[PDB]
Amino acid sequence: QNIQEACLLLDKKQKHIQILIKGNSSSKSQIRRSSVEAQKYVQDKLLPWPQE
Amino acid sequence: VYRELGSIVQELKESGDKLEERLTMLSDVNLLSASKPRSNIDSKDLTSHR
Repeated sequence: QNIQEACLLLDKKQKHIQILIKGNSSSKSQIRRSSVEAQKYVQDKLLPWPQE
Repeated sequence: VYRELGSIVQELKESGDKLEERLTMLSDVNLLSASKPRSNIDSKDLTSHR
């Protein structure tokens, strides 16, 4: 039973490792998107004010 | 920063608009000094016509 439980325990640790790996890959893409969004805001909304 | 700059532009714009309105008013021909009386009697001068 212990082996089965611990086999299941290992399965849980592996299923979690899979989720974390997927989660960290998504965060990397989100950071890249946030950097572009901030740059786009400065170019489209702030830089045009000095001329006005 | 965007909100603050926006407020300054609005204040300058309102002041600019009000100035243009006043200049337009002051440039009215009827307010401008003693143009040499008109040689012709104005239609509104009923006394001279009479």
